[PDB]
Amino acid sequence: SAWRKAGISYAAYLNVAAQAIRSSLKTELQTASVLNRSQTDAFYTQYKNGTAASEPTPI
Amino acid sequence: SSGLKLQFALPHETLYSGSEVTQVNLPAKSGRIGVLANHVPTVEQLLPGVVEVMEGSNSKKFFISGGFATVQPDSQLCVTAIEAFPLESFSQENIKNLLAEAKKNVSSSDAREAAEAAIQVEVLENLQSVLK
Amino acid sequence: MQLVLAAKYIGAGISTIGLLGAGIGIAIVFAALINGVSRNPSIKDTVFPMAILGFALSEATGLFCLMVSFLLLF
Amino acid sequence: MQLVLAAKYIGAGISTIGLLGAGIGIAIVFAALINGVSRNPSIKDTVFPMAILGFALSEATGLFCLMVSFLLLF
Amino acid sequence: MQLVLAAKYIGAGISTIGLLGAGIGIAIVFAALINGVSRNPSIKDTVFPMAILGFALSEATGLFCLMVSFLLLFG
Amino acid sequence: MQLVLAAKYIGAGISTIGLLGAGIGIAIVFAALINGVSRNPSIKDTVFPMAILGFALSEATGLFCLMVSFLLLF
Amino acid sequence: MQLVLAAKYIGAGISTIGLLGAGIGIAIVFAALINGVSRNPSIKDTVFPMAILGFALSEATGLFCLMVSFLLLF
Amino acid sequence: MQLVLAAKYIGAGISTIGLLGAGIGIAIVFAALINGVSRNPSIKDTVFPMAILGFALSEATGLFCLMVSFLLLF
Amino acid sequence: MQLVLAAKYIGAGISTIGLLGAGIGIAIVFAALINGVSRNPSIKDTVFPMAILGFALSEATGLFCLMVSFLLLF
Amino acid sequence: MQLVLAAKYIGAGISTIGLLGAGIGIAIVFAALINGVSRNPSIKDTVFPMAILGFALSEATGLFCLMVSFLLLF
Amino acid sequence: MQLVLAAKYIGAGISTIGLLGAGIGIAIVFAALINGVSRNPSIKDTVFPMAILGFALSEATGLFCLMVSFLLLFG
Amino acid sequence: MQLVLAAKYIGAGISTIGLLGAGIGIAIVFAALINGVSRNPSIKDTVFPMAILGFALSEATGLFCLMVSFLLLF
Amino acid sequence: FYFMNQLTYGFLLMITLLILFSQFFLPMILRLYVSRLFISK
Amino acid sequence: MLKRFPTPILKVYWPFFVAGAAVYYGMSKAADLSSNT
Amino acid sequence: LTTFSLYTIIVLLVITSLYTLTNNNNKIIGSRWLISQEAIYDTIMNMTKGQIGGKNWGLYFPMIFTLFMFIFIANLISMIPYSFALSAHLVFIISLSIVIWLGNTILGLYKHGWVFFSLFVPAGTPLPLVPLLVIIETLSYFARAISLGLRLGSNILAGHLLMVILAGLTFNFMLINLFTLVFGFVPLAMILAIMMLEFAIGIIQGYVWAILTASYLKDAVYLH
Repeated sequence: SAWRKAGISYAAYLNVAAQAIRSSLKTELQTASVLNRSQTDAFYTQYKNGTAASEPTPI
Repeated sequence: SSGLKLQFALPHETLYSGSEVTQVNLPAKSGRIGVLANHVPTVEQLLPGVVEVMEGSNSKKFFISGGFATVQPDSQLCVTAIEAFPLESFSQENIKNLLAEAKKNVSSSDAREAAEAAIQVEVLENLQSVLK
Repeated sequence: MQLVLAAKYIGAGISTIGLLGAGIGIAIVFAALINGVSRNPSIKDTVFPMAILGFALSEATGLFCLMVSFLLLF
Repeated sequence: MQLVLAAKYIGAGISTIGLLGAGIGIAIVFAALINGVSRNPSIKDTVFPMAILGFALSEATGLFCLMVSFLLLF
Repeated sequence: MQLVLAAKYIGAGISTIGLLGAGIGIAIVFAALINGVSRNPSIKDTVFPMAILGFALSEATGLFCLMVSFLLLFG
Repeated sequence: MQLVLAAKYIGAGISTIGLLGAGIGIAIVFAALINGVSRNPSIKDTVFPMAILGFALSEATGLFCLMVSFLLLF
Repeated sequence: MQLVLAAKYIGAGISTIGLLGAGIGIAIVFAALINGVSRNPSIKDTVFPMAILGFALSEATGLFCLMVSFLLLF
Repeated sequence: MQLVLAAKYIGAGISTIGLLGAGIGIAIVFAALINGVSRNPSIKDTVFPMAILGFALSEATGLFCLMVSFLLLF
Repeated sequence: MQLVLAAKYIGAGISTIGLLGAGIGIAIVFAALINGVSRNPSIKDTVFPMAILGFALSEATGLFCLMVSFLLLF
Repeated sequence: MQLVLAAKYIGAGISTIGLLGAGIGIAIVFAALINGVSRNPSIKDTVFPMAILGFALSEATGLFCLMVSFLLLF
Repeated sequence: MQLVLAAKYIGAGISTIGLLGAGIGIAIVFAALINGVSRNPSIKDTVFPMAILGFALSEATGLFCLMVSFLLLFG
Repeated sequence: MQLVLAAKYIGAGISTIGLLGAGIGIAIVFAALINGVSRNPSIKDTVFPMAILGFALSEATGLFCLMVSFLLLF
Repeated sequence: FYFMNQLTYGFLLMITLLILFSQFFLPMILRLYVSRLFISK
Repeated sequence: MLKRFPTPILKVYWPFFVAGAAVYYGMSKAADLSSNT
Repeated sequence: LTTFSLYTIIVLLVITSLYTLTNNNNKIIGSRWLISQEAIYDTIMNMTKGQIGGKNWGLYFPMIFTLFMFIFIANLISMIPYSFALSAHLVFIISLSIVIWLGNTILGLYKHGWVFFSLFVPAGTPLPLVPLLVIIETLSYFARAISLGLRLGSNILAGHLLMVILAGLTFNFMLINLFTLVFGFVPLAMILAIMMLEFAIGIIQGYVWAILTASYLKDAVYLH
């Protein structure tokens, strides 16, 4: 569908498609690698040098 | 160059690093194009589809999760991928349908999230087409 | 009837021309069908009946012209 | 009177030329419809009714030509 | 008089073929409308009233050819 | 007074033949408008007056053919 | 009958133009075929019978023009 | 004399048929300008004058047809 | 018997208009062929046979029109 | 002399049709020029001249047709 | 004796219009050749002989109608 | 006598229409040339000689039409 | 044929419109421009 | 409101005016030549 | 006082009673009438920059404005079935085109002299191609001037007569049919459509005339 205006960017669209393949992958294919791909614990702070601190926004 | 070489790679592990190929299917935004030898340099977006790697051994298929199909004038086919469809073990109907039904509920949650949800449902239906 | 029959014959001959449009109709309907199916295999099943209806109606128009040309003959 | 009916038949035959428009019009309408439906199946439901309406209007122009030819036949 | 009416008839018949151009014009307008709505579903609401306008203009030209044929017939 | 009037009518018809090009032209200009605005939603205000102007040009072209027809009518 | 025969000949000559449209239509169908197979060589087998059917339907217009011309002549 | 004026009228009418191409031409010129502004909105100012130039040239063709028709008339 | 033979001359001359369609059909099949070969250098071995076959099918209409013109002449 | 001048006028009216082709041709040349310049602003300087010359003598073809019509008139 | 030559001239003149389609078809073949050469400079060796063959073949198609007009004139 | 000259003039006028195809063809040749040089400027040097060659070939077809019209006149 | 009191009168009409526009409402539009310009400052 | 701020009325509009005058001289003689009354 | 002259008096009566006869709020707004012409005034003023701009676009602005006003007003009240619009002759529209061209060249000949002849050769077209281009360019200069005048007047004539011709048909239809209903309102429906077209076309053709006369002014002042 629309991922530029309706979505965010091609990167987000591709990441959602990859998460689609990984999460919908069959049981025997599931391993530690796909768990790490699913795992995401980044925090977006966006340091307020002037202003606009995002305060550890979750990934 | 002699035939075509395919650099099909996945971030967990590369699939092909220039292996000689008899013919490549590249389901793209416009449509799949068969590149097998020489051809012209091209840049193109790989829509989620079955990138079947036809070879003299067998015509093994792979459903891509997305990428870019680009061609170099030296008969080079650089296909960058993320997640493949190994043979047919990738097929799992129940969880695909479960994700499609459970998350189409949030297909109208919030602009960007809603659009990404609809896109993921669409690629799940693409997998269902690959499910056979 | 001399002039009348002459005009009827030439009228049928000139009414024959609607087959041009009927043929172009069928032809580009099939051409677009070919392009679409070659660009997408799955959509072939759902685009085939639409093309069927399209050239069926084009041939119906051609048949209308054929009928009008025929009545000028008999 | 003989020339009157003769040219009446000639005029009907030459008025039937307008069906070329109806034919290649439904042609190009269905070609665009095939292209659009093959582009993405989602738009098919929205695009089909107006394509059918356009077919109806093009063949309505063709039917206008046919009716005027009919007036030059009876 | 007979030849005058005969010429009126054939002139009307030849003038009728403006409906050919009217139909092709409306057809190409609808074809562009189809392509636009397929490529950009959002632009459909912006382009539809314009498409109705263009349809009306082309069919007006064709209908006016029809009235030219009518006035050749009855006048 | 007979043959001259007949040829006047025939010339009027074969000059009314001219509106075909005007209709096809206005329609294709507007079709280009459709495609351009569909690809680029932000260029509508820039391209709409241009396409309307091209419309007026082609319509005045067909109206010129129409006037050439009228001078052989009254 | 003499002028009737002359008009038969001229009307047959007029009616023989439909093969123009038949040939141009079958040729645009073939052009779409070859463009599609150039894009996707795998769809060639699927598009072969549909395109043959489209060719036959397009040439049906030329066949109808032939039978009209034959009726005009004999 | 009467046949001379009759053929003058029919020659003017059949001279009128050369301006459909002028209309189609100015139309496709404006259509290409719409397409180009769609692709390259910035280049519109540079590219516009050639549109009017081509319009003037095709209108010159159409009024050459007019000149033939009018000299055939008066 | 001069009028019937004159009209068959006229009809044979008219029958030679299908050359337009035959030539443009050969043209479009070869044009799409050359475009596909240039864009896909490795598709020639399978497009050339069907390209020639489509050319022959297109030329069928033209040769038939010339044959009927010849039989009208003789 | 009556029929001679009559058919001279008819032939001139038929001959002036070349401006249709001249206009269509110069317009397709302009359309390609605009498309290329919008797609390639840098090419404008080196694509202007032969385009200018080409549509110039494409108009010269219609001018030759107009001159044939002139000699038919005079 | 006059109507026969008159119709010979008429038939030849209405046959001459056949070369129109032949010429435009030759040139559209050539246009696609230009497009293919531009989109693939390395394909010229393969595309030139086939395009020349299509040229000469459409030219023969037009010239046969030209010969028909010539036999209408002088035969 | 005078009828022969009249038909000669009308045949030359009808033959003059043969230049339309030459114009449309030469113009489409330069149109593709413009598009190609706009795509890649490097191709212009290797296409210009054969481009003007095909140009002159279409012009030669048009000149054949004009020469047949002239030998009709003279 | 009849041209005396129309074409010369047409250019006189253009002159009158020229006066009543460029001397009256062009200064009016300009005056509101500069008026609000100095209103800000 | 109607405050008359001077603007070009005749200083630069002379060419079309003298063209009109040159038209006028001859523009009445054309009617005189083709009187047909 | 011919029909042309009395019509011309009616034109100026309407002209003054839109913007000259409001003149009371001492503001830029306060009457939607004022918003109307300044909208048109701004559309042509920015158009004057876009077409004539660079040295003297505002110098020649009023003529394009006055001509656009003249065509605009003459096309507004032209639909009523008894509109004897512009004497049904429209010969002055040709005359306006003739004088506009004739003034255009004198400005060109005054501002360029012999250089005005260099306009026929824009960029290339060498000596073998010089006579062909100067013939096309010079004949074109006559060509679009006469075409501009005839196209506007004829279509106004064409529009006015297609008012009457269709109207007579409606009179025939409403007199013959006894009890049915679909015989006269559909012809009335086309009358409603064909009148909107004639009103519409006059608006744009006035704009087209405004753009065209602007376009020829560029060629006179600027050589290309």
